[PDB]
Amino acid sequence: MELRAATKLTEEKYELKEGQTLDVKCDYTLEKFASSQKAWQIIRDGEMPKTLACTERPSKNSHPVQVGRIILEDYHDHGLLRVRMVNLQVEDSGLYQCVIYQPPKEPHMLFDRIRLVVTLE
Amino acid sequence: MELRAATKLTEEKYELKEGQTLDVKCDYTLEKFASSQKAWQIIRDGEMPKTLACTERPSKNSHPVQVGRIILEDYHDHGLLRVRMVNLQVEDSGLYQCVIYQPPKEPHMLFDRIRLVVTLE
Ligand SMILES: N[C@@H](CCC(=O)N[C@@H](CS)C(=O)NCC(=O)O)C(=O)O
Repeated sequence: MELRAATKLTEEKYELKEGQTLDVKCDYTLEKFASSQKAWQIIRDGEMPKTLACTERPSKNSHPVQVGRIILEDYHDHGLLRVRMVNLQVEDSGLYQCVIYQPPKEPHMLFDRIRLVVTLE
Repeated sequence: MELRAATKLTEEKYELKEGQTLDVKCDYTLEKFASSQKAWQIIRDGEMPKTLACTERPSKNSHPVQVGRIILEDYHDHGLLRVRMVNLQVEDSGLYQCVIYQPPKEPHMLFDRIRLVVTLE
């Protein structure tokens, strides 16, 4: 049986300097995802992500999640997941992505990645 | 910066009977991916894969890799990565995908997934 390569996930280069804060808006728009569990992860080689911060399950509006220098927030009203990394270190450089936990029997809607490049002043 | 969950990743619902052998062909086709490391993974919720079998890095042609009932083979000459799961069992049911280890700056190409469904005799 044949499995095609009919998909590509880009890496939107996002550059900032050390000390500065990362601000990303992950517009899932479809309220059909509001209650869905979402997370922010750093992508390791082989498409193996490591979860840095996730929302509760279900995900209730206006309940920011703080994990270290990470702030995750699910705004249902505008249907978007807002992610933030304060006081970026150069070591933070890497591939990141927002993720919406969705069931196996349904096609998955995927966010493109963020190639974070943190530089020195 | 704001992104959208703009790409679909579908699960090819595939049915097989216990005891059969799942034979899958993953067409990366481009010579550019011939020596890249590759793997067979089962996906868990949150887009978190569990690597069941991977090639060497680099991947050498016709160097069969076997782990358990899983047999992986990279056919450079065909631009295909072949995967086999011998004597299938009900527990083998799940969401699977071939993966090509790709560098961070390049858009990552992704193979269609397969929702394996193994049922009783
Ligand atoms: N984030 C993980 C990945 C497992 C997962 O999603 N874990 C936390 C997320 S920060 C959670 O309670 N999620 C449960 C669920 O969705 O299974 C860990 O570092 O333990």
